[PDB]
Amino acid sequence: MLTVDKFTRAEALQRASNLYYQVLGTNWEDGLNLVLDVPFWESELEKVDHMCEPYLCDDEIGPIIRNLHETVNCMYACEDVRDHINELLELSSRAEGVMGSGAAASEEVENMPEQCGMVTKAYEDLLARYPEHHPKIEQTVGHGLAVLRQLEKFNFKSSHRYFF
Amino acid sequence: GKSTIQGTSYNVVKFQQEDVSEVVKEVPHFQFYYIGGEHKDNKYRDVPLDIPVLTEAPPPQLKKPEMKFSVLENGMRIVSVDKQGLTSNLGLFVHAGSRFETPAEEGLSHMVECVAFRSTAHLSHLRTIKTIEVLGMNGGCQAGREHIMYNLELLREYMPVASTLVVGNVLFPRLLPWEVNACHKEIKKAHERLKADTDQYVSELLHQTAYHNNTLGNALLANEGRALEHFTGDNIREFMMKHFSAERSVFVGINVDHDELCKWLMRSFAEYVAIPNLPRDEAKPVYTGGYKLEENADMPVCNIAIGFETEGWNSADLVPVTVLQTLLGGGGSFSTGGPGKGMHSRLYLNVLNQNPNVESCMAFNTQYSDSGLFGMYITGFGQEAPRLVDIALNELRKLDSFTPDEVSRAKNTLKGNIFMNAENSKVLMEDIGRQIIMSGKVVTPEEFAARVDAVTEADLKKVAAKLLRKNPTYVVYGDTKSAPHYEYVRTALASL
Amino acid sequence: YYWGSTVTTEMHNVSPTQVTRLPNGMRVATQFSYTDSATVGLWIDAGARYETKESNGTAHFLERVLYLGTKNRSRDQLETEVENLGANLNSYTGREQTAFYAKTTKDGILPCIDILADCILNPKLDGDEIEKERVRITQDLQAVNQSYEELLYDKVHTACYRDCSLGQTVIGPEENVATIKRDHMVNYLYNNFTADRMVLVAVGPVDHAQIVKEAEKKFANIRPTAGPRMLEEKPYFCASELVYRNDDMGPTAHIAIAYEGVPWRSPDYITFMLMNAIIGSYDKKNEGLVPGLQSANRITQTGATRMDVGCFDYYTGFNIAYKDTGLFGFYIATDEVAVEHAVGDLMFGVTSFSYSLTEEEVMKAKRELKTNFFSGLDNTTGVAEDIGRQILAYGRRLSPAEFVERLDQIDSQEVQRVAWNRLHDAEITMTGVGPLHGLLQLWDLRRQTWWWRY
Amino acid sequence: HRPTTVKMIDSWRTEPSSEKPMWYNRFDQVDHISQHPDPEKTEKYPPVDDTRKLM
Amino acid sequence: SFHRAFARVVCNYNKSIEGSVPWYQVKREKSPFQQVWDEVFTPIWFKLVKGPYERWEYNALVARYRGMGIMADDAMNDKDMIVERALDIIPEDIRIQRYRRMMRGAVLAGRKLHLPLELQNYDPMVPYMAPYIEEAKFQMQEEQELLAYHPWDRRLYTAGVSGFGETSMHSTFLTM
Amino acid sequence: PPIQKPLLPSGRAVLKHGRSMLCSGNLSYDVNSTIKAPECKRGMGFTQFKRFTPVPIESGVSVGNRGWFFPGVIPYQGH
Amino acid sequence: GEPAIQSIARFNPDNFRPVGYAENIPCPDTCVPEGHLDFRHTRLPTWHADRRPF
Ligand SMILES: CCCCCCCCCCCCCCCCCC(=O)OC[C@H](COP(=O)([O-])OCC(O)COP(=O)([O-])OC[C@@H](COC(=O)CCCCCCCCCCCCCCCCC)OC(=O)CCCCCCCCCCCCCCCCC)OC(=O)CCCCCCCCCCCCCCCCC
Ligand SMILES: CCCCCCCCCCCCCCCCCC(=O)OC[C@H](COP(=O)([O-])OCC(O)COP(=O)([O-])OC[C@@H](COC(=O)CCCCCCCCCCCCCCCCC)OC(=O)CCCCCCCCCCCCCCCCC)OC(=O)CCCCCCCCCCCCCCCCC
Ligand SMILES: CCCCCCCCCCCCCCCCCC(=O)OC[C@H](COP(=O)([O-])OCC(O)COP(=O)([O-])OC[C@@H](COC(=O)CCCCCCCCCCCCCCCCC)OC(=O)CCCCCCCCCCCCCCCCC)OC(=O)CCCCCCCCCCCCCCCCC
Ligand SMILES: CCCCCCCCCCCCCCCCCC(=O)OC[C@H](COP(=O)([O-])OCC(O)COP(=O)([O-])OC[C@@H](COC(=O)CCCCCCCCCCCCCCCCC)OC(=O)CCCCCCCCCCCCCCCCC)OC(=O)CCCCCCCCCCCCCCCCC
Ligand SMILES: CCCCCCCCCCCCCCCCCC(=O)OC[C@H](COP(=O)([O-])OCC[N+](C)(C)C)OC(=O)CCCCCCCCCCCCCCCCC
Ligand SMILES: CCCCCCCCCCCCCCCCCC(=O)OC[C@H](COP(=O)([O-])OCC[N+](C)(C)C)OC(=O)CCCCCCCCCCCCCCCCC
Ligand SMILES: COC1=C(OC)C(=O)C(C/C=C(\C)CC/C=C(\C)CC/C=C(\C)CC/C=C(\C)CC/C=C(\C)CC/C=C(\C)CC/C=C(\C)CCC=C(C)C)=C(C)C1=O
Repeated sequence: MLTVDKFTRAEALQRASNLYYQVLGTNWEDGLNLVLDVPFWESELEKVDHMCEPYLCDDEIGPIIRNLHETVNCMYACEDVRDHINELLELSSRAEGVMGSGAAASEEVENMPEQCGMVTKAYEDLLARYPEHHPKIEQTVGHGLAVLRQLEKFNFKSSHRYFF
Repeated sequence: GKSTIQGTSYNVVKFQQEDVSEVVKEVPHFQFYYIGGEHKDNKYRDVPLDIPVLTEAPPPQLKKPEMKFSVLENGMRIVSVDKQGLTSNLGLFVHAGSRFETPAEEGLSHMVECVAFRSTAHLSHLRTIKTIEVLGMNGGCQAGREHIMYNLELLREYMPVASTLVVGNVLFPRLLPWEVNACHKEIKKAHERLKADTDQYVSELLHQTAYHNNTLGNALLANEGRALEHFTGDNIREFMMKHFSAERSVFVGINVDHDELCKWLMRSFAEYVAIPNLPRDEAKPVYTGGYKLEENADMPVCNIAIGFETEGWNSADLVPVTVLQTLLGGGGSFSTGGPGKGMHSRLYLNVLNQNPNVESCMAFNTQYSDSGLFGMYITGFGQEAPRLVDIALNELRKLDSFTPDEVSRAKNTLKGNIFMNAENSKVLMEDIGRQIIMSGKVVTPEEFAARVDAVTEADLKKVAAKLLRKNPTYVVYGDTKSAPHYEYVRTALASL
Repeated sequence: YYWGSTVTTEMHNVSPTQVTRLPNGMRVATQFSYTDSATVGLWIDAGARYETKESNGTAHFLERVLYLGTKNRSRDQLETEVENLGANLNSYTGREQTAFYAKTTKDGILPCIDILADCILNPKLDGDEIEKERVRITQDLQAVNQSYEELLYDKVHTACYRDCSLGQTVIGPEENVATIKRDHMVNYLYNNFTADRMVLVAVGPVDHAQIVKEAEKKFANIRPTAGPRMLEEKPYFCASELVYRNDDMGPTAHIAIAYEGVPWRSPDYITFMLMNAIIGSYDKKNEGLVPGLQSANRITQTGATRMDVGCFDYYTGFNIAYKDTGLFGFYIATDEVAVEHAVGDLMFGVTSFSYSLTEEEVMKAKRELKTNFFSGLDNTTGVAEDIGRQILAYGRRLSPAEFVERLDQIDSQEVQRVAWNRLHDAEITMTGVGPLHGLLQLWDLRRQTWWWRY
Repeated sequence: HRPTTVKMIDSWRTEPSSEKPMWYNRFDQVDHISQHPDPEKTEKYPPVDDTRKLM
Repeated sequence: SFHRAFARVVCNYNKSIEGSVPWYQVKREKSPFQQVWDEVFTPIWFKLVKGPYERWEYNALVARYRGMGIMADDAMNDKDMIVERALDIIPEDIRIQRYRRMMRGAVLAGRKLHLPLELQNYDPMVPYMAPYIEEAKFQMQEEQELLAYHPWDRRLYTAGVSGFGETSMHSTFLTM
Repeated sequence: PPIQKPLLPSGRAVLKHGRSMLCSGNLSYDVNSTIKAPECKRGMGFTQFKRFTPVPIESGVSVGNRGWFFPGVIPYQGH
Repeated sequence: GEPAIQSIARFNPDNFRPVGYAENIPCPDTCVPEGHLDFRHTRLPTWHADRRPF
């Protein structure tokens, strides 16, 4: 990164830890939270990586960096899958028509079960890929599947744990 | 096996006529110009190296390497081994070294090396060397006493290009007058390189003295005086027509698929005629012994070598004499070797540990097709020369008997050296090419290990006795003002 | 610009490196190869950096005396046993890493593990051996007995890292060498040679399970761990000059110029490897197939033309990485009167990375970087060094395929971004030996890191 | 050499020499340069007395 | 960034014309309009203007060469780089006579004399330099392509050379 | 990953004249070997600076001659 | 059927000379053809007077 600022390791540790908890504590389910904050996270994350570069082997800063990077990886992955689910739900809503009356109802999704099969497969991949972020995955993608399950009857492993 | 050549069976590769359009599809893809491009940010710019980034790697396919032998219809033999490494080592060996020169042809073998990778029928000098450079390949040519080698080291995906460039040196080189005249510079550089390596320079003095003015005594390097008269494209072409032929050439490839290597080599000779094979005068070396005292005013140290003739690589004494070299071993003060690095060889125990004035003592052993040299090389300060020779002579008189422990240690160290030297690919390439040129056969490292285990003390005594009956060759280099005379050495060894 | 992927099917056809952590914390890494010879050793995280100022030089002393007898064996018995196996015990000690390995035949793999374990765990640091080695080390310590490349390598660290232990030399100061005793070495063994810092690397016709079983048996009594290393700030790079002006050592002058580099695990490390390859190396006495006047390397080509004679008798780039810092620069050996042209040309070349680097030069450099790296992995000892050094540096071994994948992403634009951020208008350190009237002040050379043009 | 330039380009209107030689394209080829005739020892054309009789 | 878009356009275009046959190597038939022009203008123009003018100039040139006793290829100036590179490689026997002819010509021209008519019966348009001019052009084209395909950056006004490309020291006014 | 070889490849034959893989000793530590591991008298690391070309440096030897001068002739102002 | 090395050797540029080179190219023996004035005609008689004073 192009910068002339200098930070001590104590300052670098504080910045990295603050960003790590800011991302993990944020509610990823609300789309607007990621839209508004991600631009701020990226700017900070660029600074944190630059100042923490000499401490990637440090016994304290090192683990924080690995968790921070892993959390950002999971945030983008969960957002992408849940973003697709939102599109499917929005398509279903518009197919209802005006006032849910069908007055100007649009064309329905003809391959809804296929989409449900595709989304659930992606959901399983997240769980295997990010074993330490299940609470966040269930918050965004797991809850999204439950909403879809109301529209269409499909089977996924955790369906019974969502009262289905 | 479809053809047996000089004791080895090869698979015959048939020439095939292929349209140039079809082959062009198979040439490796590369560019010299990058006129524009599609911009793409480094996706791993924020990923530390400790985090793996590659996923879904195909499972590896491991095969035990095996040496395979093939031959073209023009008579060029192809030997390759695929160790599944990522860098190839292509080598072209031609049975035309300095030993085949007549006195009027002095230095022509070295001249051929100097004009290597110059203009060919289908490529310019500049285009050849820029292609080698852009593709990240290294290599060169080296002319020896019995063979001349062209070698390239490259990423294996570019093998089709490299094989073509090497072959062009012997298929259709344009020995243009002005290009050849630009190679006169290399003669002075070659002398400087040789004289810098004191061990090699003394080795050349040995061979010139050991074989007086005949095959193995011909100077390796051309002189820069009267030899330049025939340093001409026409003279070089006449020399190549005498000796360079597909029947005397072997192509060696390490870490290359054999079928691909054979296919591309076949396509290179498909529509062209190689130099025809003609009989040549092949005379056995004449060993005379003798001595030479070469002063080097700058050096204060004295390098002494005493050598004896050996029957050579094709004899049954190859392994016993090699075991004798490891038993005596040697070493030097310069280095401080740890365990297993010759600290208990006979020369190290009997010379270096007991004579603080000895700077270094070693046993050398050069092997060629039908002759070789074995002896001791000892160095020290100039004024010490009379004592250095006495030490060397005393060791030569102790080769009458060997203890069982020494024989076993020598055999085990030799086997370790064989296996450890083999794992180097450039070494394996040069070993295979030299063996086929010398003998027409390849003895694998494991087969040499079996021979080493069969060497007994009786064999060592017999081989040593034969060596000591030859007229010694006595070379002194550096500060020679105190060395003993040749007759002193001969009388000392006359008793044996 | 992106020109495609250079990964091939052959890159995937390599035996996997299996790494397991023993209960004590020692990592055991092995790769099978179809060879009749093997290399087994212990790559330990230790070195001069982790020594204190008073004890500097103990690690080097220990390395030299470790193989000179053990409690169970003797120097003659140990040397005899290794020779009977047809093997050779080797070792080295650096600022941050140390290794004790044996090149052996197939039958000697397990016997060599025993010998190496005995030397590391039960060293018999006899006083007589120590005193003889003190004489040898003292002679080695003399500058007259060191090469000029070795001197400059140490002086680059002394000048660049004045505030931290990386500035210490491995051999140590003569005052410490004079005073080191068995107790110093015994303490260093206890504190630094612990299981958590050791990796047992076996390359050859080896089975991972068998090596692991032998390792657990022979290294059972090793100290499991030592206290965590002190937490320290980023090593401060001091822009300084340390020049030994000697007009009584002949015509050649030796100069080394350094920039602050990057640590091993930096995302930019591979970019710095490529920049090191672009700088390349040249020798007037080994020009290669392409002459300097027609070289693709821009630094080499412009240099060869200077004054119709050439201003570089020898030069090489260097890229040195440590856990939290690195050094990037070039080393020159050139005629006295040529030094101003030589340093000016090699600095103009590094500054060009920030402004005008062609795709052609990058792509050539990628191929010659890959050739150097892959050819180094040809023999077992080359593989073993790679496994051990990488696991210590990264905690894992990067595959050839992964290295190529990451290198594919790096292009002229990426080199330009990294150079603009880190090397453009950057601070430099200059070090030298020999006749250096032509060498200018540090500030004058530090102004060549940026251009008025563009 | 001093700053210098050659017109080594790909014209849009003029063909290269390989395509259309501008010289009289009849040469004699030998195997070695020594096989060429020697002009000094070679008889030239018979001298003329009138400028209108020149070849 | 617009430069990135421009770079992609250049790359795609050039990739789409690789291996194109040069205009001169195409078998081209004249259009029905150029054929008419060649049928009418060209014959009359050759008969009345081009033919006579160019014969008049050519015959004068042959006479000038014969008066100096030189060949046409002698007249080439070695300030042209192709000529200089060709002259490096010409064989000695050709070189000796070329020098002698050129020296005689300058003496004749300087003293305002002409070669005796006894020595003028030769064809001055024999192309003896052609093999070497073609070799020199090949050598120069290889160097142009493999070594001069980009405007290179070098340190300026150092070692007697401007750094803008020339290779001889003190060969410009600003390098005195 | 670490680089274990100099940036300038040797390009020469590893084996010396007349010496084979069998009779060359151990190329890992033999004095005459061209690929022997250097001894770390002062420690590991300096091989990154080291010049592996065995020929000693000849200061000021010309490599920038394009054929414009004969050996021993001193150019004057480049001409 | 010629060895490629021999075939490419013939096409050396030194092996091509224009038809009629030996019968046309002038071979001057002097830069002063017969009939032209030179020092042998302008030398003054040996009995001449000193020309330095004038
Ligand atoms: C309301 C009004 C508004 C007006 C707005 C006007 C805006 C104008 C914007 C202009 C912007 C600037 C342009 C500058 C370009 C610079 C290019 C350059 O330097 O390139 C060097 C570059 C160097 O290349 P190189 O590789 O180093 O060398 C190439 C080799 O030499 C060999 O290359 P090769 O073998 O591949 O050949 C390529 C070929 C390619 O050639 C072409 O394609 C060019 C063709 C040009 C044809 C022009 C014909 C004009 C005819 C007008 C007819 C009017 C009819 C009216 C009818 C009325 C009916 C009622 O070239 C040739 O054959 C030779 C070219 C010779 C060029 C000579 C240059 C002279 C310039 C000055 C001339 C005028 C001054 C005297 C008169 C002034 C007073 C009147 O040259 C080239 O590549 C060739 C380019 C040649 C360009 C010439 C253009 C001339 C245009 C004249 C316009 C006249 C207008 C008249 C109007 C009349 C109306 C009634
Ligand atoms: C025929 C087929 C069809 C044809 C279709 C043609 C298609 C093209 C036309 C359409 C073009 C659309 C352009 C879209 C632009 C997008 C804009 C945008 O979103 O921004 C992203 C865009 C790119 O962002 P990025 O992705 O980060 O890339 C950065 C690079 O700039 C990226 O650039 P680069 O790296 O690629 O480098 C090239 C760079 C730079 O390229 C150049 O500058 C080309 C230079 C070539 C040499 C020119 C020599 C001079 C020639 C003069 C000729 C005069 C002839 C007159 C003839 C008269 C008689 C007829 O180009 C640009 O910066 C793009 C320019 C975009 C348009 C805005 C500027 C246009 C010129 C306006 C001039 C107005 C003059 C008024 C005069 C009034 C007189 C009274 O932002 C910019 O950089 C654009 C602005 C550039 C600076 C313009 C000047 C700004 C002035 C601000 C004044 C502030 C005053 C404050 C006062 C405060 C007092 C308290
Ligand atoms: C209605 C309103 C309208 C408004 C419109 C507004 C329009 C605004 C227009 C703005 C100006 C546009 C000018 C465009 C020109 C394009 C020419 C072209 O096609 O060039 C291709 C051409 C390439 O030709 P080539 O045949 O392919 O290869 C060339 C070589 O043979 C072999 O090439 P090579 O690549 O193999 O050789 C390597 C070497 C080749 O190097 C060269 O070619 C350099 C040649 C020597 C340059 C130095 C000459 C000596 C000094 C002359 C000045 C003396 C007095 C100065 C002080 C006076 C104080 C009272 O290349 C390099 O070194 C690459 C990097 C070069 C840049 C280095 C930067 C540091 C030095 C700074 C000076 C150079 C800056 C770039 C050029 C600027 C052009 C204007 O390149 C050049 O022309 C090179 C530049 C030479 C001209 C420099 C002129 C400087 C300004 C003088 C005052 C002018 C006043 C007159 C009016 C000005 C306005 C028009
Ligand atoms: C429709 C409207 C049209 C309008 C038309 C007008 C258009 C406007 C533009 C006109 C001007 C164009 C300028 C072109 C610049 C070219 C730059 C360049 O490439 O230079 C290198 C280039 C050499 O090429 P190269 O060899 O390839 O370069 C490689 C080497 O590195 C090169 O290096 P090199 O060393 O070999 O060559 C360098 C060369 C470059 O120089 C030149 O060749 C001359 C260039 C500049 C020309 C003069 C410009 C004058 C205009 C500005 C002044 C206007 C004042 C107005 C005031 C009004 C007030 C009311 O020589 C020098 O540098 C000599 C420097 C000598 C300085 C001596 C100073 C005195 C001693 C020191 C100080 C005093 C002592 C200390 C005292 C202390 C007291 C205590 O130069 C040339 O070859 C060209 C020279 C110029 C030829 C004529 C150009 C004609 C332009 C066409 C239009 C003409 C229209 C008709 C005009 C009629 C007027 C009455
Ligand atoms: C309406 C029509 C408008 C037409 C506009 C036309 C404008 C034409 C303007 C021409 C200006 C030319 C400037 C060239 C500068 C020198 C060449 C150069 O860049 O050299 C690179 C070279 C090469 O640099 P380098 O990049 O190799 O640097 C290597 C390392 N260092 C930086 C340490 C040298 O620079 C030099 O070596 C020269 C010294 C620096 C010169 C800096 C600029 C001088 C500015 C003068 C001050 C007074 C200005 C007053 C103006 C007032 C406003 C009117
Ligand atoms: C109803 C009647 C309709 C008539 C239509 C008009 C027809 C006229 C066509 C001829 C003139 C225009 C094309 C000239 C081509 C040669 C120039 C060229 O290629 O340059 C070489 C070089 C390009 O070289 P290069 O780098 O491509 O290399 C090619 C090199 N050779 C030729 C050797 C193969 O040009 C340049 O360097 C840049 C030129 C920039 C653009 C210049 C201006 C172009 C014209 C703009 C319009 C102005 C006139 C009209 C305005 C209104 C008038 C009232
Ligand atoms: C789609 O379902 C819905 C949601 O999702 C469930 C919502 O969340 C929400 C909550 C959202 C909000 C509060 C956001 C703000 C919403 C607003 C402002 C309302 C948006 C909805 C609308 C404006 C309704 C869309 C427009 C219409 C239905 C048109 C209304 C006019 C109508 C029906 C008149 C047309 C009548 C005809 C064409 C008949 C013509 C008669 C003849 C020709 C007879 C002629 C006779 C003779 C004699 C000649 C709503 C309101 C919703 O409807």
